[PDB]
Amino acid sequence: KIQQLVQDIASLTLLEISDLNELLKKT
Amino acid sequence: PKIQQLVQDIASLTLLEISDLNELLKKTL
Amino acid sequence: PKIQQLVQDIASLTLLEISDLNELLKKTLK
Amino acid sequence: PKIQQLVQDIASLTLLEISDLNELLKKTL
Amino acid sequence: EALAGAPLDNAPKEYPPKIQQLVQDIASLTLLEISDLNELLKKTLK
Amino acid sequence: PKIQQLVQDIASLTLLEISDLNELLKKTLK
Amino acid sequence: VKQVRVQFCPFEKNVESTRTFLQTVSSEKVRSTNLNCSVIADVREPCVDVLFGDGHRLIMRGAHLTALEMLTAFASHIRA
Amino acid sequence: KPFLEDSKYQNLLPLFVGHNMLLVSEEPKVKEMVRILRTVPFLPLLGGCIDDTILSRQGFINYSKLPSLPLVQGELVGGLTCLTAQTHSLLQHQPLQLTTLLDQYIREQ
Repeated sequence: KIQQLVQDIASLTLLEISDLNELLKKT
Repeated sequence: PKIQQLVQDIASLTLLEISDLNELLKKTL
Repeated sequence: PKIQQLVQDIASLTLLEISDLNELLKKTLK
Repeated sequence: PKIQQLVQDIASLTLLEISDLNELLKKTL
Repeated sequence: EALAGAPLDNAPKEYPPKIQQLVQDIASLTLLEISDLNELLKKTLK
Repeated sequence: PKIQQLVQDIASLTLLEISDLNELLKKTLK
Repeated sequence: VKQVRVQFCPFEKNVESTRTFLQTVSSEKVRSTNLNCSVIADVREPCVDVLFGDGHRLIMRGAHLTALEMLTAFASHIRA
Repeated sequence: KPFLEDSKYQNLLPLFVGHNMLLVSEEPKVKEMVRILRTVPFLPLLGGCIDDTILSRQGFINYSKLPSLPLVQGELVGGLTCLTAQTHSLLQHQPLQLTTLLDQYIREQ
């Protein structure tokens, strides 16, 4: 579900975001 | 919800699917 | 409050909850 | 915590206190 | 009347009382006080 | 202190005094 | 006879010896003749440096010097 | 001497020893004054006052670079609110950061 994926990003906290965009940079 | 599935989805999904994702991000965020 | 406590509190907050922080801070100070 | 409580804490804190908060946020994030 | 400005060129930027005391007061004052100050400044000029 | 007193003091200062005020904020902050 | 540089501090304690020496050497009647020589004044105890082409550094402290005494010493060195 | 003894300007008495002249205007064209001074090296400037503020040459040279007053008055408010703007930007960039990374992923694909 497109909205569910957006909601997962929206509801996810800042600390785990420091693991989100950094992994994107690595890949 | 986990970190791993979001990272994989961003790269894996096609160009058109990601374009739809950006539009509703602006209004929510 | 505390300098370190405020920083870690913001990190725990969800993105929508952070969005409420921006508008409340904006109206107080402008 | 509480959304409005954090806003009041930032307003109560002095200017150099705010600068320390931003610096710590970048290291954490 | 002696203005007594410019203490020394070769010196660590000394702060003449009246023009710098105000800098310290603003820093010590909270954002709520600053918020009203900013709004009044905006009313006077933009 | 007084909101009105501080605001009028800022406007009363000349451009050279205003420039001195602006630069003093920069190095104290950041 | 090559270069002269003078440092005086009206910001600090004021001494008129070097100060008066300035208008003595900033005259056209001396500047036109000494076209080779270059004069520069600096504003910040006063210092006078004369850089001769003959490998001489005339260093003078204009604090406890007389107005004309400054000139006499300079004259004795340049004329030789 | 007698005036400088009892006036708004009192600290210029040591400055006013010997022959001296004054540049007077109604506009603070300090740049123009210093510009025409650089032409003749020997000629010194002892300082004085500009806009009722007493200062010497070393202060006057750095002052020569100055924009219009109203925009600096606005920049005062800008600098005061700079901390608030920095906090808002640090709060708001991370959703924008995720959106921009998704856009960059689109561009790569």
